Amino acid sequence: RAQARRLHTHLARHPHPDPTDIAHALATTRTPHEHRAALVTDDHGTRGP
Amino acid sequence: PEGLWELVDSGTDAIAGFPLDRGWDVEGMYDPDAEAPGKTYVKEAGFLYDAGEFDAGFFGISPREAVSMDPQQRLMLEASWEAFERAGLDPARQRGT
Amino acid sequence: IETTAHPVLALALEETIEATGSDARVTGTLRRDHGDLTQLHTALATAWTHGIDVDWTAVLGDRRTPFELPTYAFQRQRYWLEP
Amino acid sequence: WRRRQREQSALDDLRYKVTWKPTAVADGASATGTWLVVVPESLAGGGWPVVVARAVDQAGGRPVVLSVDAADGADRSRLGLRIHEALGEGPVPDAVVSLLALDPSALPGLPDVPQALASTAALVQALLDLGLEARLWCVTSGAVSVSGADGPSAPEQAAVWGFGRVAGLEHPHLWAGLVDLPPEADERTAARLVGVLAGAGGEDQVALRSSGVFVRRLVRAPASEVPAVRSWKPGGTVLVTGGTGGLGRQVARWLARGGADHLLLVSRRGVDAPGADELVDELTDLGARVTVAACDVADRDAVQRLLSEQVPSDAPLTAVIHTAAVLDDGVIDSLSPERMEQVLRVKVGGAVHLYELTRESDLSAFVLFSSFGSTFGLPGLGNYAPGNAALEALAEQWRAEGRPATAVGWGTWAGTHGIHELEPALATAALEQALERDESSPVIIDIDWERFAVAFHAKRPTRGFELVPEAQAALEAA
Ligand SMILES: Nc1ncnc2c1ncn2[C@@H]1O[C@H](COP(=O)(O)OP(=O)(O)O)[C@@H](O)[C@H]1OP(=O)(O)O
Repeated sequence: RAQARRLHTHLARHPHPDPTDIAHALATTRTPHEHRAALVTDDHGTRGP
Repeated sequence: PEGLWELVDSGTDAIAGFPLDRGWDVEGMYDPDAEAPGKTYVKEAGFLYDAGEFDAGFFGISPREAVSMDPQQRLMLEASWEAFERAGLDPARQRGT
Repeated sequence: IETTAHPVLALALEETIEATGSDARVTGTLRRDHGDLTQLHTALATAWTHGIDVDWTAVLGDRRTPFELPTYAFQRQRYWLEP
Repeated sequence: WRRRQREQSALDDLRYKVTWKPTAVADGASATGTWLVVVPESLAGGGWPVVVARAVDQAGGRPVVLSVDAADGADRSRLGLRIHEALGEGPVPDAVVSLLALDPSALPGLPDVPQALASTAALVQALLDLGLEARLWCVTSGAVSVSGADGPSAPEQAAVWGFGRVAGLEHPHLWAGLVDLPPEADERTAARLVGVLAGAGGEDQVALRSSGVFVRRLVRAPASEVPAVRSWKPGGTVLVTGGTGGLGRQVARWLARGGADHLLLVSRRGVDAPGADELVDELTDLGARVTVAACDVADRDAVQRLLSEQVPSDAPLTAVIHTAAVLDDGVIDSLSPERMEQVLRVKVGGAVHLYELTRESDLSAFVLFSSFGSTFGLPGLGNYAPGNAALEALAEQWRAEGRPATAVGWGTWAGTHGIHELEPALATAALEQALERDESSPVIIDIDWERFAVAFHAKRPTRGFELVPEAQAALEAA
């Protein structure tokens, strides 16, 4: 939950970042830990909520 | 690094009072004169008040080991993990490198 | 993993699993009226969430702009020796 | 020697001091839901209000700016109607932010009350009337002094802080905490303010400064190792307000037992008080030249004329004691600005008038008797805590001005659950030690932590008694 909140705050202060770049950075450049979650949606209006 | 940039750019002074949770007798170790054992004339200095804070469970360190662990080692572990994460490198995948 | 266009044996597999005391997990690929790339990526994400080492390099390409992300959210606790 | 050692150890066992522990800046969280910000109309859109509104706007919440007139801030019913109409037809508030304490003005018609305390009381009891479940945070400016670098704390915001302290116990859910701010508005300070305001809890009494963030906490302060300087030998006239009362009588006889020249007692009744004749009899038997008075202390003309005529010419006033105050018990649900006017008349007005009429004659000391309720806070001490809280701020103001002021905090005199009584001789000796150690704001209470700590924690979870090892031991025991 802390990771999700931190990512939300970080993305809030960013001028429309590319969602695919964020997806690649999260998938490749981060360790996969035990408790996992995912967000899959085709429009950049539901990802924030 | 962004926090450091915010601090220096705003011209904020980080000097503050001594820590009180470290067992220091801060009330009884201040006198004005410059020559006395066990006493100092400085009220304030930079400090990490969360120096003892450490995520022991993340690195597989038990609480009893962490209590008997130098704060320098804990801070260096956390800072190294953060630095590797900020470099675009997965710290777990650096194993054996 | 059910490789169908719609799960049909998910109920039976779940019933067998819960009636055995095993922590197995069941997933499907597509569903009725949902067969675009969005549903495929949803299935892949669910499989990864359950702990399958999905190769995201194929899905998301080989290399993109190095977007910067916040570090891990450490849940720190105080450890200090008393005097 | 054995008696002296034992009593000195017991005396130092009951010594304490309030201070401000620095702490790590909280990471903060997102401001969920809608937040109701209430601001004075006098401030309008100036410094702190616009910046805190912007900070909560970027925090994820939606600000609701609600300017309030100074007159409107007094009445609870009118203020509650203002809240209802401003917030009406919308979501209920997740939290409430009160900038009302930032107005440095007195209530018209009740000149001996500050607008800040009345406005805060009106806001909290109006929120009680509306039945809202929101958590209330009140912000102050220049209310406390974390260290010597700060300027002296002002009286009215200190009274607000004491009011909040007492309110936090009887209404744990409604009242959340207090957050002092520096004199000058800044975006970084506002960001840290919204960060701490969204925290889970525990950091009730905190203060923000350019140096950082601090949390108010209480520590032990034994005076065994501190050298004695300027031993208490009052030579001239000693003015004691409310000498005919209990604490005043005890202080008067303590003055009589050594270093007594002329005990100028002042009381509303004076001779008519129940036992004045006996008290003056023993005081004269101990060689004290007693001279009681029958006049209210709040009246400036009365005390001015009393100083002019009742002071012997052969004994200028050096020591002054203020321990006179009407005990108007009341609950937060039944407070009104007239009651605060009656309570805050005697203490604050008398202290200010005594200070003002002085400055033409040197003073050895100027003692003030604040209560434990100012420091800890107790349920039911709503009408009584704020004046005691303002006494420390007044003493700090005068100490910065360069006068020998003291704001000694007191417990329960032998003449509650957990707090034990204080003996006359032991309390007087502790007061002597405090004066001859030059304590700007000592705290002289005795308590059994094994019961008091668990009782206070049950009343409200807090991290005030963290640096006392006995408190931690009691907390872990339960
Ligand atoms: N404004 C004032 N001017 C003079 N005396 C005052 C006063 N306000 C309170 N007192 C005195 O201070 C006394 C308070 O001491 P007390 O022993 O009566 O109760 P306690 O010590 O709890 O405050 C009051 O009883 C009152 O006695 P008089 O009314 O006979 O003076």
